[PDB]
Amino acid sequence: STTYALSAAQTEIWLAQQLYPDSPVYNIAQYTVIEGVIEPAVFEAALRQVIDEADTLRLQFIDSDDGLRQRIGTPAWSMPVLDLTAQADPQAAAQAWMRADYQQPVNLTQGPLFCYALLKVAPAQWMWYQRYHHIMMDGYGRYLIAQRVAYVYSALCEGTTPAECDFGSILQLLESDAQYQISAQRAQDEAYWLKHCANWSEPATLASQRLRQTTYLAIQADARRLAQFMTAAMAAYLYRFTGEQDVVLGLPVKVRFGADRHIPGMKSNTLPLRLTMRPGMNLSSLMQQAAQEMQSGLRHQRYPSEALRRQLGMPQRLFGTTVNVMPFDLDLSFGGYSATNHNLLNGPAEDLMLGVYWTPGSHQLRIDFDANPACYTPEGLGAHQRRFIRFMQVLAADATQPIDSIDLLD
Repeated sequence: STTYALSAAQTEIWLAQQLYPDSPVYNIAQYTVIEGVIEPAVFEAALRQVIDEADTLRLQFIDSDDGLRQRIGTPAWSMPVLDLTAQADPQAAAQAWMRADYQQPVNLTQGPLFCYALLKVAPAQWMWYQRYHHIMMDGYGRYLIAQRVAYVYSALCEGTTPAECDFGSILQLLESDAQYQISAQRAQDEAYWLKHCANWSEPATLASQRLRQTTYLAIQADARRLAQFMTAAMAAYLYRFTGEQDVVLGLPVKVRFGADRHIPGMKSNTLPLRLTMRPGMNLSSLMQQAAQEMQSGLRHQRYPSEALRRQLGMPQRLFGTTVNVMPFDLDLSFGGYSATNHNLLNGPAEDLMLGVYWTPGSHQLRIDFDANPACYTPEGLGAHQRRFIRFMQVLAADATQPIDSIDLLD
């Protein structure tokens, strides 16, 4: 049958998993707590329909004489139904079962790349467990699969047939990438990114399993320009703390190649953003420089960052900090009962990841620091978060004030 090549990121994930077969670092996990009753047969039927709809769950990765390939197959899976109403601590028992699952390493060749389970923790409260592998799923695809599961289960439980899928097939992305691999546009993007990152520097970093610290706040001062402001603020903070005038940040971009719908499993492309800190620069100048730099690499955004890393002299990172500004995911409804999503495991740490979560029509922001434990301590991460948030509030208070004259308090 038709086999397809792995992306550079998928190849790196495969190689790192084979080098450390005992590490469950590539496992992505979450659970949906549903306040009500669930019919498990209908849920399994919906799970099976969406598995065939989000066919990235049907992907099989082989290592044949051709090389490391991927193809659409029929994966063998099961949906266990657990009852914890008789346990002394039902929620703790569900947490223990989920932790027993997502802490097991998974063999990529022939082993279940996803695991679906249902856990009854109360007479009117269930827990839908979802575990994937990083080689075929990200966070947004995870939420989209959960949402489609909720919709299809609700449709099947109240008789009506579910409306058509609004996902594209993963093979659309596979064919698009196969054509782009031999494109002249890819050669142009490669040349541009090798010229733009020519020589360069050490990534300005605060580097000194995953460490996660959350802070809530509201500030006196739109998603695109909130991302602009957060990028400029983190770059200025790195410049003020490390003393580096050339700061490189990672900015994930949803690559657009003509796909009408979203394809679960289609990863983002984290592009390096180079920002130069000249003396006497304010937040206005830094934000406009960031906008111009994002515009300069806009037509070249499809070149994968892993290829740019490997095609350079890197054994090992273009950037130490990535900035992710995204709204909160909408809460879900199963049949008619409420359900909230709760994260268990996400992608492994690339040094430091800054997540900025905002809600429409409100001033409140949520700031998440997801750091690599080998280069950050909890106390250091907390001090960095506090200092950065205070410095960012000072920035937002006056966009014309020079960054050099801002007090960096600890």
